[PDB]
Amino acid sequence: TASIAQARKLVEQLKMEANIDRIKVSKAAADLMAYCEAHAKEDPLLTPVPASENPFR
Amino acid sequence: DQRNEEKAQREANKKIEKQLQKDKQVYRATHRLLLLGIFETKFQVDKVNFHMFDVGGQRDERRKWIQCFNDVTAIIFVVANRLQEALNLFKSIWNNRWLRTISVILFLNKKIEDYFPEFARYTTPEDATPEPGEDPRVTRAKYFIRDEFLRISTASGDGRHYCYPHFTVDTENIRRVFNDCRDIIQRMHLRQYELL
Amino acid sequence: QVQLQESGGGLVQPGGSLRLSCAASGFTFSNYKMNWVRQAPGKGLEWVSDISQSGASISYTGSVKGRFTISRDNAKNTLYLQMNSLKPEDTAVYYCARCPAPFTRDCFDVTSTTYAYRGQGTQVTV
Amino acid sequence: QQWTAGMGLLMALIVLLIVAGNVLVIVAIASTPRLQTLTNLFIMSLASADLVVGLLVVPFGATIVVWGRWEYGSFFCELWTSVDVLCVTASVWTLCVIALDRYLAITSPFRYQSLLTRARARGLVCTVWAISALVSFLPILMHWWRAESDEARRCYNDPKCCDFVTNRAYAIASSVVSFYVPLCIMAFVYLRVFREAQKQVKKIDSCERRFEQKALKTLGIIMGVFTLCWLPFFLANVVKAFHRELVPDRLFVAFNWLGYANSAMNPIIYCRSPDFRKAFQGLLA
Amino acid sequence: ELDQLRQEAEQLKNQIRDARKACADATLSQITNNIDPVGRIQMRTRRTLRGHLAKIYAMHWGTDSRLLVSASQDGKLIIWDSYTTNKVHAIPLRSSWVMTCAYAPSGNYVACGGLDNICSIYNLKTREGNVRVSRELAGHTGYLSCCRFLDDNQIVTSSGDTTCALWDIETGQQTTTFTGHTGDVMSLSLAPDTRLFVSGACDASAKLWDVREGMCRQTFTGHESDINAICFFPNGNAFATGSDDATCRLFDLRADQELMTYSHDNIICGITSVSFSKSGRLLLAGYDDFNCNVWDALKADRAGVLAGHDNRVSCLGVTDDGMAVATGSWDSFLKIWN
Ligand SMILES: CC(C)NC[C@H](O)c1ccc(O)c(O)c1
Repeated sequence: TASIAQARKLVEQLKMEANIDRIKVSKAAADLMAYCEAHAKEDPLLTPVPASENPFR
Repeated sequence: DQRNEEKAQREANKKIEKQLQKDKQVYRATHRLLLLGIFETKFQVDKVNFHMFDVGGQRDERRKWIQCFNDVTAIIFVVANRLQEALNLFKSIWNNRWLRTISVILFLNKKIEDYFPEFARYTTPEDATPEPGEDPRVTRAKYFIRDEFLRISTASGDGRHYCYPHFTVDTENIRRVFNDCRDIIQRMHLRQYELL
Repeated sequence: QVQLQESGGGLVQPGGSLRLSCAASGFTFSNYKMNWVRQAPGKGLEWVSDISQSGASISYTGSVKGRFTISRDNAKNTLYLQMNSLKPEDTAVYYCARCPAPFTRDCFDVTSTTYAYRGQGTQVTV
Repeated sequence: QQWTAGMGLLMALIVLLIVAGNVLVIVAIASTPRLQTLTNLFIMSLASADLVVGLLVVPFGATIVVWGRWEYGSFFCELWTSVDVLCVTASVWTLCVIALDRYLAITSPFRYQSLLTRARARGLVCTVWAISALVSFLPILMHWWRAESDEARRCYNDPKCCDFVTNRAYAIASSVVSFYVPLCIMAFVYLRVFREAQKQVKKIDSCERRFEQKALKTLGIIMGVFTLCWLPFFLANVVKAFHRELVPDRLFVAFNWLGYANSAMNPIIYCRSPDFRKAFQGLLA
Repeated sequence: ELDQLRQEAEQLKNQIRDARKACADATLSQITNNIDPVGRIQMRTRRTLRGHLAKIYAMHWGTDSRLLVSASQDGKLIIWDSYTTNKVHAIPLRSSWVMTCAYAPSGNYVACGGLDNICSIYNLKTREGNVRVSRELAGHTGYLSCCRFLDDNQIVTSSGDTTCALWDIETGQQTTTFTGHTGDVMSLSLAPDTRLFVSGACDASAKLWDVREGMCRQTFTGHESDINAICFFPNGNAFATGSDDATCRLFDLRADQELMTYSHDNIICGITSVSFSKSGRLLLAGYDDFNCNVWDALKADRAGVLAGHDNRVSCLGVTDDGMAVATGSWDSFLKIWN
């Protein structure tokens, strides 16, 4: 009967995940997008910087 | 100022590189063997250092940890229904993307037709080394099993790796591992120099 | 999510036949090698058969060669095991199992007791 | 006539082949960390020696081939001869060493990696250059390399002749230390390497035949090109020392050019293994 | 009993699948189409770090973006000065079969582990100058695939026994065992706030864990093969997961769903390691293809490729200041790209 106990654990976990205040992916997308734009000006791998600023020149 | 920091770091680097260069002569000199069927076993045969890994601490699943044994000279594979499992494991190793360059030293220890019906039609393939007094049905079985593993080993790899089957006295068995490793290493070099 | 659902099990009179199918979803079935796994009661998991990604080569447990056959219809994401002339010895839960990575030859941990890419299986009795 | 122009173009090709071949080998080894190993130490040295033939020997040999005059001071053919003997000797002894590296790798597979340490590999590759210097720069520039005959002495003393006029002792001592010994060693090695390759093939066949030629072809090329390119020349060196008026000057020289061509061939004999092939495509792409 | 319970589980799974569908509004593949692409970002190797004698499985940058630790199967952890290439430390391992490592953000400790089923934590800062193991966090029942420090006294490890655990380093004990999964756990990424972390596994799923409780807050699926690597998007609301199916997938924790796939018809190689740039705009993923693709995290454009390796690329990560990308490989070199 170990498999019942294992299935039970899965069922309890699924119930806990069913009860999530999920948001529309469009909002999530907009926020990840906004983060990227806000920090776009800082990140050197996106916006390479002068040798005088880049420690690995 | 920072010039002293740089001097000190360079000196530290030199101490480290020199120690790694010493360690390098042990690392490259000591051969690694993976054993299937972590407990490290160290041994030496004719002044050649080897160590073997009995990886008995990793449960049933092998997908990710055998993958870390890519630099192993050889996988020591020990066999003995259960045979099909051994053949399937052998086959998956043999054909594994990361273990496709590693030779296998195979030790065959200990009704076959009910698991391998094709055995019934099997003929000991001429070349055999039965013990005197050994029962021919056992001899037949041993070579059959040996051949099923070789059928897998000769199916692919294009000479990159070879199977070295043996039957099974620890002294003799370790002697065989040494000799098989010797052949494994020579074959790797012969292929590097395009002589095999 | 990876899903494998076996169907078509049941009790089949010895000497008879049963067609066991596996409905696959989530993964791109056509990129994977597939197998069948068998658990006879009281035993661990045995490999039964192996069909290549393209439905080309097929390998079988020697104990079932010529008695069980397999196929796959990639267009339907469905794997099949046709069991003919069944013996009491073939009583088992049959499971559909997928080889871990797409585009490969190796099938590690198929028949592992916790292998993740396996269905629930069906009980086949004889 | 246009034939002179013809030889000039052919000569441009050989210097370019030697230089391009050896530059790719040196650059690939130096640029690709994967190739920076013990075996390729010797290959880089070979390429270096062969590159020297390509840069310091061939374009000068070319003046003799194209118009026929050593239009330089007599010093320069003293140095040119020294450079040529040095780099040819180094090339051949490096080939000897590569054979020895392979010898150990196959002969004693569990010791090779501990026996040939980087310090020893450096000592060995440096030894090749030291051997070469002492059988080239020393006897040529201290002038132990006197011409043996009176006519041979008229030449060399003549700044525009600058032919290969040796004494008799040198031609043998030189040919043996720089060429016949390497043939003996490479032949020793490759006979044993070939035999080990045959043993491995037989051991493989005893299994696979139920489910010699590669080693021979490759060793055939290694000993074949080396022996073919340099042997005609070294046999001729012995002749120039003994019964000098036998081999025509044009044949002696043709053999020497055949021998220099070994430096065009070496980049495609001891290299082109999967790692060199990859490194070259990397550099070329 | 079992059948009734398994049917309940399926009903719950379906309710969740529908709950996710309910939120399947326009996604990044529709939203970011009007955003200028990152273009083709080339990076060059700025530094090559030589010295490992064996394949490098893992690395981790400290917070100063200068000290980099890398682990390899030659028995050493090498701490490199990424700006000068000088080695700072070359720490011996109890066992060479090391799959992971971590660098305490503080630089005080370094962690590693593998087939010993022990996370080994070393004191980097010690009066003797001798780096030694301070603690052997024994207790896993399988190999350690990944470890990451939360603090000097706390580490989260992932292992082959399908669990993750939060360890109290000083007492040498698991305090929280995070159970779940079916297959091996392969990768950790701590959220920036170290309250959350995400753990990838060989179930083709990833779980969001509350590090303070043995609770899975969310299970993310969409993968078809084992997950080898996870990194959080740098705001903690999303993460990218690399897997054997060659598709890196971006997931969002509030959306509870996959947002984007990073794949290409020509890639049949698995992803072995993933990381994000500081802005979260560039997603880097190392492959069995012996290279690393730099994906436009918002558009899934491929942009540039880092391809200085001959062997499998693994051991990928990015500096905290966003200045550089380091990759390791099975060729035993680290390369720092920018
Ligand atoms: C100087 C020209 C004619 N080349 C001589 C030839 O390359 C040579 C090489 C090595 C020797 O030991 C040698 O006697 C002669």
